[PDB]
Amino acid sequence: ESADLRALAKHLYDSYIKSFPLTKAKARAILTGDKSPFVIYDMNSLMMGEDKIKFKHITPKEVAIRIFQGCQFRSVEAVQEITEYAKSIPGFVNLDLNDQVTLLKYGVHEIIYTMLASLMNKDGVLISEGQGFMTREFLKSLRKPFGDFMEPKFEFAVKFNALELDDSDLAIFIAVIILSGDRPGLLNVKPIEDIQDNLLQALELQLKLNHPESSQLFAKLLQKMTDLRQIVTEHVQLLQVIKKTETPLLQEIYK
Amino acid sequence: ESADLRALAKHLYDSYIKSFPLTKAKARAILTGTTDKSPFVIYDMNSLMMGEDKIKKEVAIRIFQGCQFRSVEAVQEITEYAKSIPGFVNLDLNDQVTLLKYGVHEIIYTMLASLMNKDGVLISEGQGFMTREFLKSLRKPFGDFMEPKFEFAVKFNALELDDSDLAIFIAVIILSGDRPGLLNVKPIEDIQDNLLQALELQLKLNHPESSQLFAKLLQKMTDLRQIVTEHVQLLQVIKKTETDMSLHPLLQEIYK
Ligand SMILES: CCN(CC)c1ccc2c(N(C)CCOc3ccc(C[C@@H]4SC(=O)NC4=O)cc3)cc(=O)oc2c1
Repeated sequence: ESADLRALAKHLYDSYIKSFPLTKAKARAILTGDKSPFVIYDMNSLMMGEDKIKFKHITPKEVAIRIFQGCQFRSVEAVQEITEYAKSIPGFVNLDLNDQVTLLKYGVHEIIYTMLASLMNKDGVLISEGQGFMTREFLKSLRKPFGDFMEPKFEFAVKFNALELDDSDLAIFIAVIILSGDRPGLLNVKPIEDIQDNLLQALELQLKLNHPESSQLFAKLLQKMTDLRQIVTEHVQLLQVIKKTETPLLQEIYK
Repeated sequence: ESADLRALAKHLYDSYIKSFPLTKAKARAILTGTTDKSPFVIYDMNSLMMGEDKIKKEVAIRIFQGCQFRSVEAVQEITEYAKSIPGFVNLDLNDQVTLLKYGVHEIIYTMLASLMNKDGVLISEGQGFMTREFLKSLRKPFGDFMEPKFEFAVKFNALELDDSDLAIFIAVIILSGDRPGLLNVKPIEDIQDNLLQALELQLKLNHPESSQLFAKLLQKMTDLRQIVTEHVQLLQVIKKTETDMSLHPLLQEIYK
């Protein structure tokens, strides 16, 4: 029944709103234009912005490093939101406890870069709950190998953002990403796929009603899972390279 | 209109059959095992020597070269099939080249799954069957050349697509708007949109009791890219350890 699928759509939207304080709607208002965010385009802007915004990741040590570490701090925050949001997906909490951990472990990066797109345009990214805008050109300009940390995520955001998904679409797509049966170490795939099948049915009905003239948007969206897993792959490949530049309770909080 | 999409599905299924001599339906009849189509089985170096006589240098290299000559033949069939896709041949010629360059290996591993089960692979048009084990036991670096394709084929094959479903799926793969260097993305995407609509109607009619097959099949495209990626890594190893080992110019140009 449609009524069922719409019920599931609204349920996930309502929970997405409660879990994620900076929404796409909010992020779009801010990026296009009353209270312009503080812009970091250069080093002397950044050094002013630390003294203007009360950044939560700063401690008592070169700039590129401190910016990268700040991205880690936010990702750990975003893991807790996505965790909480996942518990609202019907059937999720009833899975085997290890598979809940396994799906979250392998799902959070995909969802991070998806939701990052909501805060991005060709020109930069909203930081610190949209209090800041860091320009793509000052990110691009950092020392090797941090210089093009974000460049992949920008290219992926620009192409994602062409689909014009809104928050009520992303709520369901994020749910589909968490419930992937192809994650390694899953003990009981069947119920995971049963819930993902229902999430895809809802995602299909939501795209058809919310975007009635965007042909095959469902298919184009699923195609973007490919660009997600590729961004993620080559992100770990930039990490494993950090462990050959980056020359202890902190280390633990992040891993 | 479903009538236009059914027409396009039949068009594509008819070209597929004209273009690929060894279909999935034929490959399955050989594997499940009729008197008239029993293949010769290579499971060790003894049986390899014997088979090299009944079917028609070190073994690892001879096999790898064989897979290469077989990709080169497959590129020719995929090229012929591509020309049959309404609109392909009307695109900018540079984009035709770029769509074949990136699509061909994703199609080769899709269609190689048709010839595979969890024990081995059909070779020489189904006259031979070479066991997963035998291919695993090859000296490094060729030992693990075939495993990732086997792993992908096991999982692809559980969708139980027949040739009519595959003919549309490989059309979707060729008409991919996101290939690097594409001059004119939008005309490819309008072809792909229509192919996607055709695949979606095909899967619901041919597999009515297989929930969200369409979305399961489109996620497989991530598994294909990974096969291609691992393989290029494996080739750059081979080119250093095996300096006496020829590479077919046509695949060298595809790998550039
Ligand atoms: C005397 C040669 N001989 C006996 C020893 C054989 C041996 C085997 C095969 C064979 N096999 C085993 C299937 C393996 O399938 C593959 C594997 C990989 C590719 C991709 C290629 S490899 C590369 O570097 N670049 C590519 O694009 C394509 C197909 C089929 C066949 O038709 O003939 C055969 C002959």
